[PDB]
Amino acid sequence: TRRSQQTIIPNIESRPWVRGLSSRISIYWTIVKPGDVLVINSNGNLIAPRG
Amino acid sequence: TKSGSTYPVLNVTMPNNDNFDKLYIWGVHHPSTNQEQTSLYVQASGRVTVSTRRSQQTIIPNIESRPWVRGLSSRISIYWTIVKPGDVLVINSNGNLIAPRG
Ligand SMILES: *[C@@H]1O[C@H](CO)[C@@H](O)[C@H](O)[C@H]1NC(C)=O
Repeated sequence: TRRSQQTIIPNIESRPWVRGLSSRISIYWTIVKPGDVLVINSNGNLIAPRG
Repeated sequence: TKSGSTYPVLNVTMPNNDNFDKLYIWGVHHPSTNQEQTSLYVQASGRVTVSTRRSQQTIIPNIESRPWVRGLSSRISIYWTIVKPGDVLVINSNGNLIAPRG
């Protein structure tokens, strides 16, 4: 955003099987104030928000 | 450290079947020179990933010429990980691992 950025790099490791999977997903949150803009920049491993 | 000429990608597992929680104290070695990384851990850059079924910790070692403390320009970063009953400990490392003895 125009006030805060969050750069995340995914990790590739053999994690324990949780619910039958060795891969996970890291959820974050970002708050956009009135007037602020949301800029999502990704080249892979993105769990895009619907709204 | 390296054995002969190869440092394998260690992938061990240690389950917690005990009735109480376990605390594992493990560290990560940070060499002072680029030669110290290879003449001890072979690989160009190590990686320690001590993970559980609830939390993972991926550490990348730093190679910098730090001030001489106790006659050494290299340090070791100590970390921690709590394994609850039923949880499993998975240490995944290809170098720069200061493994816990217990
Ligand atoms: C690591 O070891 C665990 C248990 O021995 C196994 O389930 C897993 O597939 C191994 N991962 C790799 C990358 O060897």
